[PDB]
Amino acid sequence: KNYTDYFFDEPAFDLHDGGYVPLEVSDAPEKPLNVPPLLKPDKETATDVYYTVTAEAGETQLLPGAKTKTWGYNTSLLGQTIVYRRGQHTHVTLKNTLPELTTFHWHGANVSGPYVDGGCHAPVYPGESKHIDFTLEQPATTLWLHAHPCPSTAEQVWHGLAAMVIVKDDHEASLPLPRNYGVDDIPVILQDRRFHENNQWDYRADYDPDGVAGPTAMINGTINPYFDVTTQKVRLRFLNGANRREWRLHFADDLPFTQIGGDGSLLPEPVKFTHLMLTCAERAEVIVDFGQYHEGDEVTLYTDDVPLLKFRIHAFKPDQTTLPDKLFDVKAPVVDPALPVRHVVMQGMDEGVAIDGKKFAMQRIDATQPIGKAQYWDVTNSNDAPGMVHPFHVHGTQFLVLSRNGHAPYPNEHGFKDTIGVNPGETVRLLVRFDLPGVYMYHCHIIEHEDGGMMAQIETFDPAKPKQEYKLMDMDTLMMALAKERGVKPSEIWMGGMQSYEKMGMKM
Ligand SMILES: [Cl-]
Ligand SMILES: [Cl-]
Ligand SMILES: [Cu+2]
Ligand SMILES: [Cu+2]
Repeated sequence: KNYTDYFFDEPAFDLHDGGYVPLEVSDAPEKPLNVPPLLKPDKETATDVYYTVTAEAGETQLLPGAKTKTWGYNTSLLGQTIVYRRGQHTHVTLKNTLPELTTFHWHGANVSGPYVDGGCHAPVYPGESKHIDFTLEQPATTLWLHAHPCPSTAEQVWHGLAAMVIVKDDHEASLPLPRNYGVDDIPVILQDRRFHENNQWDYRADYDPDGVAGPTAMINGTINPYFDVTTQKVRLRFLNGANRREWRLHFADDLPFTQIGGDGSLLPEPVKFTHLMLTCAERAEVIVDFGQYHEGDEVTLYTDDVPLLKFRIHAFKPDQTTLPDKLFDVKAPVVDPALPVRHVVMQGMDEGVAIDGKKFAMQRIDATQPIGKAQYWDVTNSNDAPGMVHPFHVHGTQFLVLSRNGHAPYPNEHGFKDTIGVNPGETVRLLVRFDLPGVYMYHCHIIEHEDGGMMAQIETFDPAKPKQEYKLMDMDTLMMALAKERGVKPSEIWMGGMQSYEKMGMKM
């Protein structure tokens, strides 16, 4: 009924790592949580919407003293929240005003690959504009935008390129959920950073091939935030946007909250928690009820023993409303019995990370699957011992979770998901269908692992057609371009991920 324990295997948690960086409460003064504005469309009708999404360098006051140099989408850090709607024709102008190339990846959006998907093979160069057009046919959910060059995605997310994407549909608009964005429905983008001299970031100084975590939590680009509650119920859209950290979320007083949404859909039924764990790139939407609190009270959201976000309780209109027993009808696609069970094995830690025995190669296709055909994917984490949880992510689909070592999925995994935490020794079985042809990455979403090789890619295809040609990114193109952009020789260019490739004697 009420889940008081984190689901993942406790001995594998990040906090047992030899080089774990605990979070430390910053000295900085507490302040209102930043809620990113809603990106104003250029233009909108019932059928169409037009946006311009602009990657940009700038500065952001994060700590007392100097501004921290940051990157962002239509703002200096993170990004304004982008809203998309099932069935609506969407036109996005991607505009790079940074000094380096970037990529615009719509994490969890079921769009064509490899260009609209905006992964490794979709560079936008400084000064360039690219136009994309798509229509999403997927249920309401919380997705996100982040940068995806291969490598280094980790550098560009650390700089600050991430933004929440909200997907609306008609069914979700019929439900009795908080939805007044910025008042009772808010992003809780969870991140960490380490601040250095003059409050700057230095990804390189902090590089660790097993995952970069700093001591200072940063929620929606804010240090020591607090939220003014003016409603009995608040909807929190949790996003783990850290490069590696696991968030182990729970309130003072064990105040319960009820998860209503996962990565790719509403959950079929609400699930009540007191303690909720999220690995990288996972989303969880929860409803918190503040009815048992007096005006003037204060409630604190923690991760482990560390306070993250304070809820200040003001006067609120009482709210009767209960959630229905059924939020969402999961229609599971159908597996053709003549397909194999695909088996995908994540191996290694630190610099040794790999999938199915190999590190990612941007030019090499690792797998194929025909479109419109669901297949069972067995996904294994080989790590022994106590080891670690790797969050596995697949571009271009939302899957369903069928089993964890032959037993039931976790209670909040009965809806659609694009990212899944896999414990050491574990095999999760997934039901994976790709509606669109293209090239799509699959990988660990600990971002240093991804950059450091724990990545592969699948070509999805129409079996009624000849093989397609895709211009794939090559490493020489990337390093000439970054060399020109930084004003250096290709041989002095540094990128997060290189060290993992170099040390195992492997060619990026
Ligand atoms: Cl300040
Ligand atoms: Cl460099
Ligand atoms: Cu993705
Ligand atoms: Cu990993």
